[PDB]
Amino acid sequence: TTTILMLPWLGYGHLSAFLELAKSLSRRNFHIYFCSTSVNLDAIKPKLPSSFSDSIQFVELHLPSSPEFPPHLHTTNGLPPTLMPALHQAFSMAAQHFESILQTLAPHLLIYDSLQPWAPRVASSLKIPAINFNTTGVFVISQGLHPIHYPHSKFPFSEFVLHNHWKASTERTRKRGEAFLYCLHASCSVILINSFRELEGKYMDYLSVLLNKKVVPVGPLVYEPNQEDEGYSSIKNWLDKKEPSSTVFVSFGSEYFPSKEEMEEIAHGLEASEVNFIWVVRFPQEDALPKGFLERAGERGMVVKGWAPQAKILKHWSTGGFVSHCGWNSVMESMMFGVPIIGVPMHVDQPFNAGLVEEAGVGVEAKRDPDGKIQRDEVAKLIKEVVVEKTREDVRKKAREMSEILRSKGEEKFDEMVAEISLLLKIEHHHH
Amino acid sequence: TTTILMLPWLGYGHLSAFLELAKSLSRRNFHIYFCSTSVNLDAIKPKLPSSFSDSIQFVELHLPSSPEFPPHLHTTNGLPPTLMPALHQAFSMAAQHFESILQTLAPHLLIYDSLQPWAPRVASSLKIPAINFNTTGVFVISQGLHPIHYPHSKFPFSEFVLHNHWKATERTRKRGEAFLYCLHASCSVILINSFRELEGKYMDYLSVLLNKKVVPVGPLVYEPNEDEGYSSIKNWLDKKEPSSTVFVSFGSEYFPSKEEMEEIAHGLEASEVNFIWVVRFPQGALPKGFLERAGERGMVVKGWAPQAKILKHWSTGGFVSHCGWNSVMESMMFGVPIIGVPMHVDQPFNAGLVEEAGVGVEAKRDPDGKIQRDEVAKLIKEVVVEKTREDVRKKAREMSEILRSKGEEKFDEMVAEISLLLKIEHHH
Ligand SMILES: O=c1ccn([C@@H]2O[C@H](COP(=O)(O)OP(=O)(O)O)[C@@H](O)[C@H]2O)c(=O)[nH]1
Ligand SMILES: O=c1ccn([C@@H]2O[C@H](COP(=O)(O)OP(=O)(O)O)[C@@H](O)[C@H]2O)c(=O)[nH]1
Repeated sequence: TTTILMLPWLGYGHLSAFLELAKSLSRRNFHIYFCSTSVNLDAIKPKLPSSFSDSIQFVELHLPSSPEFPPHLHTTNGLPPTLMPALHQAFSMAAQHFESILQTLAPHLLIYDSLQPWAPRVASSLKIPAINFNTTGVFVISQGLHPIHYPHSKFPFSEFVLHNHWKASTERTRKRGEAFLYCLHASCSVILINSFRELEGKYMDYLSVLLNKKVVPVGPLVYEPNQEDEGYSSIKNWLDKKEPSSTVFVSFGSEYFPSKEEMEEIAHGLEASEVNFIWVVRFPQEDALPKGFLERAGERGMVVKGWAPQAKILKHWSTGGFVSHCGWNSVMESMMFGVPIIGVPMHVDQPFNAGLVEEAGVGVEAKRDPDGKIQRDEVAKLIKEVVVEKTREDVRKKAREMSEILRSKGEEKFDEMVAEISLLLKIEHHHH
Repeated sequence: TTTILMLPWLGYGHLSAFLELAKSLSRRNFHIYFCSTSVNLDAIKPKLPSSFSDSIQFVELHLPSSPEFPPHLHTTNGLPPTLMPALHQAFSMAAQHFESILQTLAPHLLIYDSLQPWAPRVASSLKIPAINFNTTGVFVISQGLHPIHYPHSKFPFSEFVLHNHWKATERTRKRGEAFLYCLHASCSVILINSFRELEGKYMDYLSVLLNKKVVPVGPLVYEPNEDEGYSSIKNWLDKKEPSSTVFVSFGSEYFPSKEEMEEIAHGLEASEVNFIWVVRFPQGALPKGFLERAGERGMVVKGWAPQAKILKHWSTGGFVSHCGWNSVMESMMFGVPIIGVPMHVDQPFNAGLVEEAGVGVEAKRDPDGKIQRDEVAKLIKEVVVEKTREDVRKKAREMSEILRSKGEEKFDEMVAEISLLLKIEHHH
């Protein structure tokens, strides 16, 4: 009877994190209007069981469309990188439809993602409380805000150094302005963040000071797969043949297409390691591999095209490593399932995520050269040490300990969020 | 706000399972009146975080008391077996106070344990829906109800055979309960503290046996955060090698005989395993040189121990248990193989369940029904000291992984059933 409209950013990782939060809120008696573009809603629907049909309603947000930019392309998932400016521009023009949705549905609360300036603002003009759910980690945000207040001083609690490659406009201009966003309401005085104290507790305390905001951990939000084959049955038979802890899963996410040069280094490092591997290779919605590489690999390697059951593969006992771009959800999934990460970060928050994995001791990062390039030798050495020869038992011990901590978490994970939301509603009700 | 009054039986294990269910219900916006005797309410209160103070309220049930049978004895936890007659009798006399509580609180729903026949009768008189929560396993009940309808036919899905020792007032009441009638939505469904991976077939059979919907809510395992008592135990365990130590406990309601204790002690000593043994005495023992010989390998804790914390310690590789249900659930959740030494009541069935599942082993009693030191020593060496029963250790890890993987969906079926029955019975 208390309704919440949830608005993820367009992007599969954001959609997944919001959906898991939606399920918890639905179980706690909130009615959820889960709002996204049709293609994203369709992509995420397999993960919502029929049990939620009454409580979580999928609500379509309409973006401007054209015959060459139809609604199927209204997502970052597999989007050609050049079409990305159109996606932000079309999303920029979806505010009027969003306003119509809010006026009609009249939700008691809005939970919104961090790439929609208009979303809280539209909610505000209709006197609807709104709260920010940040689907990614704490470490990156605190590192972003720390220079503002301390241009000369050292970042506390970490020895991480950003590589010069990442250290080196319209979105950047937008992000900087967002650092100085004001708050005169209860709803904007707290944020929900998809992390947990055993990994980021010090950073969460620091972030709250930097923001003057309550920081509520609600994570990690890891989707647990069930018993349609998206190729698992074929893959499960292949994995069953392998030795325990002998295989690496290779993925670079739902939004990034590695360069021909980058994938050459990844493939050569994979071949030199002599590891088993399942590599998901994607093309905008082999010809990108070194010649003879898949033949030289033979049955040691399997390439899955387009999409793979990532969570299921990570849970298989043959999997001993995750060569990953270190997108937050993949990092959270690997930690939940106890698979050590061999980090190959690409852009955005991923280098920060790789550093976090490295200090925690659960995984390792393949360092780039001074010119910012992937190194096949570094890729080969880490897979040999972590997976093939298992000379990094410290990393494997830390990963298992971390998994046990994460598995140990129960429904208390959401208690602080529930208490804050109830306060939010009671306060804003009086001031309308 | 929908209000539920929960009435566990007076055993600590029943209190623990009810409290975990109460937390699940509280998080789903039900107000909980948690009702039991003062001694029991005080006993479990440390496991209830302060955040639940608003949503879970402890409501005292008064049993008749005398100077020699004071309220601190109104529990089966540590009770002298010679006072069980008095405990059951006083419990029966508390029915009038229960009615006064229900009349005042007027809960929307009563969740009652399967040991209090007056509780559903008081509830029916006050027009309060009441649903049965069974804290223990499915297997024992289906095993109890199968001969009624199928004499001359063996139990359909198990190769378990009860030992003669166990085949050799309460039973009279229990037998009548098998035929109790249901004419209401509240009695048409029962919540049980189990999970289909271990008892799925038995649940389906029990549903037919009872003509009732069986809703699994388990396993309900308390995950821990004396408080300083662990500090001494943790230091000792930290010196041990990984998976080198057995925890030994026989529960809150049974005191093994001197002969039983000696067989267990000699089995431990011969095995040469590291061990933590909780030895307790009734409210208000070992071979002569046992501890001296054991030395650093052996530690005895008196009265009560932090079972869950010890079981999660990496040094712990085995649990010698009496096989009470909650202890079995905890061992499976934490991946510790059970070395079963069942004593009485439902424990033999639970031990048989553990063995067939493959997560643990059962120490067999001799033809006269006695504990055998040789059997105890053999199993511990096979499972803990010399890990030759790797099939058992593998199955235990798999089971813990299954249990740890379970999430909030565990309670969806219960919540739907409660919603339905309340709406149905409201109309009448
Ligand atoms: O072949 C694939 C690729 C990705 N994923 C899932 O898609 C999400 C990716 O989110 P993440 O934050 O890891 O990275 P992003 O795509 O946002 O860069 C994760 O849940 C992955 O498990 C998947 O199931 N199969
Ligand atoms: O020294 C002890 C003995 C028991 N327990 C707890 O008490 C419960 C035992 O319940 P069970 O159903 O296994 O046996 P019962 O006492 O009912 O026979 C479990 O939570 C144990 O972890 C404990 O904490 N410390």
